[PDB]
Amino acid sequence: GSMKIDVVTIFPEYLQPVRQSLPGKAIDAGLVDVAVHDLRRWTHDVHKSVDDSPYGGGPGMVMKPTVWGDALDEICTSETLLVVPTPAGYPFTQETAWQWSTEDHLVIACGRYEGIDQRVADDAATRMRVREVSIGDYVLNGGEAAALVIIEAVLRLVPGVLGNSLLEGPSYTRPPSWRGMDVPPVLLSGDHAKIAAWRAEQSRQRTIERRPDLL
Amino acid sequence: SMKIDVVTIFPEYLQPVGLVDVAVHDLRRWTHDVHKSVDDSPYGGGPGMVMKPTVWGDALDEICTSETLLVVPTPAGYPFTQETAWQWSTEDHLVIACGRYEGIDQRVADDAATRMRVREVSIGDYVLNGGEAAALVIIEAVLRLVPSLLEGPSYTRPPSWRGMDVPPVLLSGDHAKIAAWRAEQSRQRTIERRPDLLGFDS
Ligand SMILES: N#Cc1c(-c2ccc3ccn(Cc4ccc(CN5CCOCC5)cc4)c3c2)n[nH]c1N
Ligand SMILES: N#Cc1c(-c2ccc3ccn(Cc4ccc(CN5CCOCC5)cc4)c3c2)n[nH]c1N
Repeated sequence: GSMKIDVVTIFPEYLQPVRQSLPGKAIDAGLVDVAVHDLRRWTHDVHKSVDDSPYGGGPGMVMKPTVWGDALDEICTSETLLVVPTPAGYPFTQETAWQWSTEDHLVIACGRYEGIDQRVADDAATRMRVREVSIGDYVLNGGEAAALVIIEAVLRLVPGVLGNSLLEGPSYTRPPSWRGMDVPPVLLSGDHAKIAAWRAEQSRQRTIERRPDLL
Repeated sequence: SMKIDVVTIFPEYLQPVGLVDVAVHDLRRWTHDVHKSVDDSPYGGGPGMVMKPTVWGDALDEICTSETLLVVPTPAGYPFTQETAWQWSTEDHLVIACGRYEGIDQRVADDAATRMRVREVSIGDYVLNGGEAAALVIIEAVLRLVPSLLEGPSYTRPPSWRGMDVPPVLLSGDHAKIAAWRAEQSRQRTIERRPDLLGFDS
């Protein structure tokens, strides 16, 4: 019904698409509020450091636990669901989105470099729900794009917020003939049992060809 | 070296973004009557509107060549994975067609598949409102590659924090023992979160 979302990142500008797809009606009606915070507001040094060399060697830097611990303490309560995009996470699916759609406070912690010191989430887990998730089997530069996906998948399940087993088959609209390609005639037959069956066969077929693992 | 064109009725979403340029094009600049919609009701009936192939056809005609790789995000596409990103990292020209509503008339990709290579892909098993978020993900996964197991936990300073210690092996400086500990963490994490990567059931 109602939901607050805090996003924490060192590139707040990458979250612009969210401000751009949120309807004013939902914000006015207080269905949703989305804040973005610059992690660097919680650094301790004049150089505004967020990253440091990894214990045990290895390429790339790791984000500092001290800075992240500062930010999460301020933003989180014991009622928060802390969401941490990560290339080593549990799969984010539609089931996940559905379950999170009923939460009242999401915090999304977007890391960069090789990620965030593990102690941050371990510590968080001793007093709030914490979920390490990945949005798909590919590698990104950080968690900001993942957050865009997660926020969208979830918010569109919250009634009136974004204004909206087998693979879906093909869709068709006007004109009935275009570049020598006619809309499949069954779709114009006015026989709605035949149409439903024809769509089901397309669906089964496409699913076999594209996602045989759903079977 | 690579060029990416994204075509969308929501160009303001793509807002933020040398050997590579990325152009965002407004599909509506191609409409035939400014007083008409890009979407219409679906043949056969159903919920939601479908995007007409007419406007899409004019846009892609202009923007594509026969060598163009045309990418269409769809919730019914082939899985987009790291293998896909690697394959696309060598292309010279990608055009990403972002749909909205219930999506694009199927004849667009079917007609395009007669003159160029078309790829219907999905970035995940979850539902979006249109192809634009997917295009961002796809662009990010592909560009970072232009010239097995899940990773375990990483740590940096301080060595103790809120009374949590860094795993002492990592302070040992024994490269072989550290490698071993990390493989162990990674296998453990993989079995727990993604058992399918090792051929088990989910
Ligand atoms: N959700 C989600 C994601 C993410 C994601 C999410 C969050 C962060 C924070 C930093 N990064 C970058 C990053 C990339 C790769 C690696 C590991 N490799 C690097 C080199 O050495 C070892 C192997 C680590 C860190 C992130 C990536 N990617 N793909 C998804 N589906
Ligand atoms: N990549 C990727 C994606 C997309 C994606 C990509 C492109 C477009 C263009 C429009 N949409 C919205 C859309 C949502 C749902 C449905 C199914 N419907 C069936 C009948 O009832 C309503 C629902 C169809 C269209 C898109 C979604 N979603 N998830 C991914 N991994």
